[PDB]
Amino acid sequence: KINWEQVKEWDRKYLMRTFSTQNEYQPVPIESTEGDYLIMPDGTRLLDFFNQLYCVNLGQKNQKVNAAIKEALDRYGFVWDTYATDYKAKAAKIIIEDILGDEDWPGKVRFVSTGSEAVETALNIARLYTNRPLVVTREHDYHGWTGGAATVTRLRSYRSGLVGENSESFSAQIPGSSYNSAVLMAPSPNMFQDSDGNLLKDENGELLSVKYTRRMIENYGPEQVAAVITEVSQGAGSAMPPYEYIPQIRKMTKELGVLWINDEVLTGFGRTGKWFGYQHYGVQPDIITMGKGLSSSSLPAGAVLVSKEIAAFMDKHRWESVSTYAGHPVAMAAVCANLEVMMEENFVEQAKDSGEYIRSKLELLQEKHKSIGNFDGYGLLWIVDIVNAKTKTPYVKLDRNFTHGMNPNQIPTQIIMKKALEKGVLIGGVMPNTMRIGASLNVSRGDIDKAMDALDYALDYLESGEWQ
Amino acid sequence: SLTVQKINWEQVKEWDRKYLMRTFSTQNEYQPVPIESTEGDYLIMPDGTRLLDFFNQLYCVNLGQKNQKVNAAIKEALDRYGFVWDTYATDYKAKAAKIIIEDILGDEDWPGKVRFVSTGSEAVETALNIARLYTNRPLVVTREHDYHGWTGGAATVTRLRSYRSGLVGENSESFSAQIPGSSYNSAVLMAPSPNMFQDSDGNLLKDENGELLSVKYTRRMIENYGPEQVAAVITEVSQGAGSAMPPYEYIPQIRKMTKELGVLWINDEVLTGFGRTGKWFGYQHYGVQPDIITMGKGLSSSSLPAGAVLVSKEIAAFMDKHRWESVSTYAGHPVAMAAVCANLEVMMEENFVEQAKDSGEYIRSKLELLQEKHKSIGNFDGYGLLWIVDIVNAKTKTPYVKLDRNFTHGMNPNQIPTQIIMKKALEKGVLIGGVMPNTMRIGASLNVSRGDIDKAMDALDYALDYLESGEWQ
Amino acid sequence: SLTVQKINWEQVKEWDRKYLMRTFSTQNEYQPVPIESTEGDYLIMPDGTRLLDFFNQLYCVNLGQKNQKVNAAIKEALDRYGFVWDTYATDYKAKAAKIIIEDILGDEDWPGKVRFVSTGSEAVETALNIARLYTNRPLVVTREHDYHGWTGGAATVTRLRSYRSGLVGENSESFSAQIPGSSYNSAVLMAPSPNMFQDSDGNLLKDENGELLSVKYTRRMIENYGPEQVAAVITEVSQGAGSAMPPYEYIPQIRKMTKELGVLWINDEVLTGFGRTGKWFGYQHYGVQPDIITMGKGLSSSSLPAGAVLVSKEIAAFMDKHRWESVSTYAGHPVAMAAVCANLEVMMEENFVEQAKDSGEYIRSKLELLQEKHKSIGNFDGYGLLWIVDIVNAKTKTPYVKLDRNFTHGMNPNQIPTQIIMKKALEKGVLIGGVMPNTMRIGASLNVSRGDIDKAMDALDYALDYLESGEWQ
Amino acid sequence: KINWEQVKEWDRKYLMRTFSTQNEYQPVPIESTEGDYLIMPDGTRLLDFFNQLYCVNLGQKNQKVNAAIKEALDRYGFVWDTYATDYKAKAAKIIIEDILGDEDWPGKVRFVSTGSEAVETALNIARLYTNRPLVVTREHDYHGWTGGAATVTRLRSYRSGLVGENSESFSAQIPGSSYNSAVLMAPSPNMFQDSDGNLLKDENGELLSVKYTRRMIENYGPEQVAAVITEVSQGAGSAMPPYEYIPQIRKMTKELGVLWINDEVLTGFGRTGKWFGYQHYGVQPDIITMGKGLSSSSLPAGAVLVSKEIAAFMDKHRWESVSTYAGHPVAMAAVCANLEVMMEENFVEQAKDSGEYIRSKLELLQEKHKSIGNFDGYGLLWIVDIVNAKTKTPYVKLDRNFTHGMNPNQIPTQIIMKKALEKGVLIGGVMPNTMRIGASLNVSRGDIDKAMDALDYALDYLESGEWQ
Ligand SMILES: *Cc1c(COP(=O)(O)O)cnc(C)c1O
Ligand SMILES: *Cc1c(COP(=O)(O)O)cnc(C)c1O
Ligand SMILES: *Cc1c(COP(=O)(O)O)cnc(C)c1O
Ligand SMILES: *Cc1c(COP(=O)(O)O)cnc(C)c1O
Repeated sequence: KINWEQVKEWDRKYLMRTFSTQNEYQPVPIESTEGDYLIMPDGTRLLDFFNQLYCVNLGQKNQKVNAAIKEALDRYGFVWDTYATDYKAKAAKIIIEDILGDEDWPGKVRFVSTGSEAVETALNIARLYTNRPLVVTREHDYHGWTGGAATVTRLRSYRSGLVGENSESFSAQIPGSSYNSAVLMAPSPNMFQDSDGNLLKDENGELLSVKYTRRMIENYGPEQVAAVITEVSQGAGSAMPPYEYIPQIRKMTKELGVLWINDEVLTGFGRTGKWFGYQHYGVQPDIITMGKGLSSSSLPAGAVLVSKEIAAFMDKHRWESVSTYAGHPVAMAAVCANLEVMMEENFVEQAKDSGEYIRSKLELLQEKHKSIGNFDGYGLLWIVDIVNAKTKTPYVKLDRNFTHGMNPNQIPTQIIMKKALEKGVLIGGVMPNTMRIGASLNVSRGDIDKAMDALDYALDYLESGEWQ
Repeated sequence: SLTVQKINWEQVKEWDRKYLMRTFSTQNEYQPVPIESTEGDYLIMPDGTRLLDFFNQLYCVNLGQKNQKVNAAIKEALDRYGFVWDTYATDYKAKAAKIIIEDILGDEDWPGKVRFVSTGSEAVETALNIARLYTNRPLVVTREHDYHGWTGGAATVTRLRSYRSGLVGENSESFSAQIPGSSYNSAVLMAPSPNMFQDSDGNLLKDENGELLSVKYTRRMIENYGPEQVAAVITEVSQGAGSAMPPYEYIPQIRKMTKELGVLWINDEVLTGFGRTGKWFGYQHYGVQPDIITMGKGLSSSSLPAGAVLVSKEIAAFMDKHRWESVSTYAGHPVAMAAVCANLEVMMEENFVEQAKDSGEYIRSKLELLQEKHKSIGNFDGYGLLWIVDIVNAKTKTPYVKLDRNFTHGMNPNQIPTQIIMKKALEKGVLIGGVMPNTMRIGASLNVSRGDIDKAMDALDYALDYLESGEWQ
Repeated sequence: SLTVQKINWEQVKEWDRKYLMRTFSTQNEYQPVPIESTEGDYLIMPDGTRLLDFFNQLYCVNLGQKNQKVNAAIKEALDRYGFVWDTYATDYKAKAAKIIIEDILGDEDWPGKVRFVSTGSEAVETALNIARLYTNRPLVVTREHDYHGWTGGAATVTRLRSYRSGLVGENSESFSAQIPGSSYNSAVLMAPSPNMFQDSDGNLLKDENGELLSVKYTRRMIENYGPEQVAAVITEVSQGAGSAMPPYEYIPQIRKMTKELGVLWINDEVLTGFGRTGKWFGYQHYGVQPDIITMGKGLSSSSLPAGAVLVSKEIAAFMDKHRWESVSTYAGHPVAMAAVCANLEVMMEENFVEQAKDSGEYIRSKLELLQEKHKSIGNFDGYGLLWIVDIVNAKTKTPYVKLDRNFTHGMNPNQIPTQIIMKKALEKGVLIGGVMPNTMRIGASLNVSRGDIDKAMDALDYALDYLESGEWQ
Repeated sequence: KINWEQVKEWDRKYLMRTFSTQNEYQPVPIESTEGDYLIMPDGTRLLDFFNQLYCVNLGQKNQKVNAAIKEALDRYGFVWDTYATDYKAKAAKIIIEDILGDEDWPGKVRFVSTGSEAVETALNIARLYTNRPLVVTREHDYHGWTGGAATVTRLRSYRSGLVGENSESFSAQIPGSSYNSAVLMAPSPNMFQDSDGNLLKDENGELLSVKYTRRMIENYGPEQVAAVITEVSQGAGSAMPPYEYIPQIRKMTKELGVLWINDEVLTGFGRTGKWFGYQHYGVQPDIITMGKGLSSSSLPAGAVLVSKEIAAFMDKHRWESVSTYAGHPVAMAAVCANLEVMMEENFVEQAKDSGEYIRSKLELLQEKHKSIGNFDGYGLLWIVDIVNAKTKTPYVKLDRNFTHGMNPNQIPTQIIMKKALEKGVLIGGVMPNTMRIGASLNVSRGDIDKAMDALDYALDYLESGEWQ
């Protein structure tokens, strides 16, 4: 038995708030989860088409994963990274040999506890390998929240600052940590479009976003630029690049002698209907970062994978880095089980096929709803651009440069979410004009149908315009 | 089942060699140390070798290895979860916060609100962010030899040269490579270590008004840079990795100085927290209360990854008035919180703090005896299950390694006293030694037995015989 | 009776080689170029060789070399001074500020107060300090290829790769070194140059709303970083060292964008100031008024070292309410201020600004004729005595040096078209060329004669003949 | 005919204020100068025992210097640093061959226009030569005001910030420029003494301030520290180090492989009764910076002098640095004439002898005035430590960490200055509890007597409490 009234009391009183003021806050108790559902203490079932934070890839509370964790708990315990375990070694082997066995780039893995820690590690390694300070990121990128990872996060609304309650006159950024001269922000891949929706290219066929990135690196000196960090689909920032963007970035970093880090924390492990997001583009990175679907959130884990060449350099030195929980044997047992289930049950193909189905459903919704400007994605990771049906332009002018100071009653994705909730479906987004949709890789056709029906309903309400 | 061999450890060793990034060792020198299972204060190797761990890993398995009540509690949580992120409420997350604030610190008035994260470094990142936002000021003051974590923000306040995630050579001190760009935008002042400013008679120096010179100089730095731009002073009451104990008055004087200057005091309890020092928290030895503490390690006794920051009522009331745009995927992970809950409940119910206090007194008496027969023990200090032992050359009474806490791991371990001691102790099936070259750093579980303490001290005895013989050099 | 000036010029050259630090040249490639005296647009060597200077040194001797009225005025001030620092008042310092505000800019309401310093870089340092203090915000936005000076603060906003006080190799672009540590703490964003987004015809790209793409992305960057932490955008209306002219619409769009975002606009007039462009200031071509300008060069026409910053009435009123703890020894130097006063008085009385406009129109007609005869001229643009000429391969109409304004001085000058032009024109006793590899940057005194313009254009004619006669390749 | 009332009106209206609010500001017009005197429009003569900013070493309006400037103006004009002149080359030769002819360290000079610019250049060269970023400065050092030079200025009251009018209700440091991680602040010399004034030395005889500086460099890594920058007597910061401090810094930097930059902008050119301040200490630096006495403020000039080995390194590269007015030939003619006069008329020995006389005068004042706690100095550069006689402690607690937000009616050096002005003498200090006395190197015994008499009168007043 649980006193949920007491839980709510303690949650209100003793926990720090995020995104909501204490004034406006209402706790949202979840007593248990299963598959694509969250279950409230009263038994209310919610179909979660956020997949929490696009991170419960295998499905909620997988029985084989949970059984694997229980077995680990018969032996461990805790040992730190200086000590070797079967679970930690096997996890690395599964990634390099089993998942990426068809590719030549992978060298060595370091496990840590979170995706932000993975990005911190990737940044440190890239800089040490090149012996150079600068890293290039893009407008709207999200790469985590800790001090180093945040420097490459250029998503205004997710930088751990403070904003006001329904007033945008009160932005307070973290003093001493609100900009960083060791990072250059390049344009979003989506920045250079003409009035007809056509892509701008230079006379050599290079996308203008890539050409501008090249020029920034030339100006600062390629000799001081360690790496370009990307997301193949911006996750929190909610965007899909032109197809040619990632291949051209791979080519340009090669030409300039700069590393390419692709952040796979969100796109990794089947999320996009391939093992990794980069694999849609016929290229290979120098470093990837991992989290979320690495363990499908069963326990906290993150990881960095570096190329053979980078691993060979690191192997020649003593690296003076310690993280207490890095390599935690029970977390690694969860990772092994998660990856074994994904492989054995062909979760990646399930994702590919289900994305193809989602594409079909969104096509039909776009024909019925003029507030849908476009949609794109793959696997279980979709964006839907929301516009005013009458003007065909976004409702929120600041768009991906908005802050959470905004009243949610002015925000289309918040209006959509609140309405879809009436049908027992959690669906919406994190940007104001852009849906961000994701479920478990093994989500059923019936649950996709139920989600799309709730979205159908929310879009009817949005287009009625009676919220205004 | 028909299986008689669940794990092929030869295969594990090859994978570990081939596929895992090294730390502290080059690939060429690396000798893997596989651990198949743990229990209490013991690690068990796949060949059955049992090692008594007087490092308690990283001074972080406070409850003991593989506590059966904690592991059962984790298994129970797995009937229900699953994963929800911090926007959702769970019983385990809310109860964890309540145990800290109401139960453990119910006698204190400063505590306000907790944010849970996954590691001690993430806790420190969070504390720094909050201190800077609350004060609207950028600078944080740390101390020489402090260790506060490894991630970009936490590392800015880490001034322990050998633990800043840089690269050093294999038995050569000539190839230091620090991470390029890592101090761009750092907003940090390094104040003196507490143990700076000693006289030849070993006493810590004070001014005419009795202010320690370490504190007086910290005050001068804050005045010089402008108190109006200094958010916080961050401390460890006992430097963990840095391996130092401050004079008794240092922590009280830092509380006084920060109050007088209008600056916050963050005490980093990631290592000293949860009974490590024979009180619930390290700061409680000093009769003062901080504005913010950071936690990890003993928070879950390493059962699952957890960290936390606890802020004062004043700070929590401020943060409550704003929308805080900060997200961490695993922050508040319900299964991790179930582990914290169980760890803390066992700790409370079985009086682990008093067990630590009592065993510390017993350790003190064993070290007294060791100092009487070993001139290589210059001095020792500590409390609960956290001890430093200053090692010196018995004939000169001066440390062997000149750079001391400013050493790097570029050094050959065959020249390092704490490495010599460790290597010899292992012959007795005991892991004991330290992080710094001239200083032992000793810890075990809070419920460690008297027999296990005796076993470890006998091993140290044997190791010191060998150091003092000078056969190693 | 005749007191001959005792100068051994071979000894001077020896001393210059041995005792003075080199810039732009290695010691081994360096040959000193002694100049004994100057007059009007001419440099005179010790042997009496005369050189017509169509660089006007650094586009900075606006009034002409060794103007008798200015020099008499300096000699007069030396009857009285001496030196006093800025806490003391003099007639010369107060008059210089009055001339700028009430006699030059009396037709505009923005000007408030001046601070005099000794150099253009010092003026930019001061402007950055004031913009940040007034707004209480850290970030300043500059543009790719801007040059704003060389001192630590001014260099942060200089994004001209080849002019940031680093080291490059001798005819090798593989060994170089930027100054370590110089960008720790820098609070600067680099926005696109005004010329960055062009089409095949040469038109600058605009969005459907009519906003230049360069401006659009500048605004996006400010939005992303938070307009609440952006103090200012700093610009040059014509990139001086960077050698570029904006589309007419850029500056009005920047003025509008800054007003809309609540950000200051600093226009750097150190090069374009004081008649250089055929108006008093470069910004005056664009129908707008800035919040702050920086001055140097033509401020005194290099007669003595002076720089200045002029801030708006609203900025001045804010600064006036506080005690500003800033001192510079030579700021307001009374004899340098005497030079400024006389330079400006001569410029006004003899209508040099009007003379410069007229001569620019003349130069325009001369360049038109050169372009019709020389296919190596792709385009040219300018005003007054500041001209850019885009140099291209005559057959392709595209530039020879691909890195263009991102080149370094590591390049061999026998590969740089502007170096080739300079070397050839020298045979005709004319100094003319550029700072960037594909772009001429032409300037003389505001009172340059038609005969000297004709002589310079003749030498260029000769130079371009040789460039497009495939012999240098 | 000059209209000085109109001058005062223009000065108030059109010039930015420093140290004073507009509201409290009273302009102080100076019509001419001569020797150690400033002359007001009404003929009032003021004996200047600040020597402006300790920078008019030769005396005001030296006729030989002014004649030399006039001669240069018959030839120039302006050429920038790429061209050679007799004046620029001769100035460098005078410094290296004539003044420093007895020393082996000097290599090459770069002339610039100000002391701050000299410091900027020195920092750049030290960092390029070593290929290292960090520079160590000391608490209370003043090394100039420009962005780079200001990073090593750790004098709280002189960092180009804003403070209030007789209040603490408004205070503001420059955003983005109020600290710098590429600089480490080491302790001031005399860091801590024991209660009897004994210097704290370790078992190797190393002073505490030096030992701690060494520890900082070890902690940050000597491989990343370019230089230690010092003033042998802190000028604005108003302090004299123990004799052994500078020698031990020279020794320590050599042992650690770190450069020593000694900032001679204020102590240079006879100020201390030697050609350079460092010459009191039997050591040679790697780099010095120069200004002030370099031209005795006749025209703006600064300079950096680097060692033979540093010069040999820079000579191998193309250095992409331009400063328009660096090497200005008329400024260089002034430097030449200034240094020639100093040499020919033995101004350095004049300074030394007058320093000895000043010492005897201050000894007599201390016998008579218990508000004089101590005094020290050399040549024409002195400090006098002022204390409340009845408590034996300084009146202003914050001491060298004060700000100009204080009311000047509470500041001992302000009270002294105001009373001394009744005798037509300008004398006082920069810091609240410390006199900073300087005059021209050729100041007469009669003027020293007049200044000391005015100080005696001022100290009677201070000790009377009547100001309080
Ligand atoms: C969520 C995320 C991170 C950070 O992961 P955490 O586990 O939340 O620290 C980093 N990068 C990307 C692309 C992400 O989506
Ligand atoms: C170990 C430690 C940390 C960092 O904790 P991790 O969980 O290793 O990130 C922070 N502070 C102190 C005092 C520590 O001992
Ligand atoms: C020359 C120049 C400066 C710097 O002036 P200095 O007197 O050389 O310090 C600054 N801004 C611009 C636009 C310049 O052309
Ligand atoms: C005055 C001074 C400077 C700066 O000189 P300016 O000419 O005022 O720029 C630098 N260092 C010291 C020690 C000084 O006294």
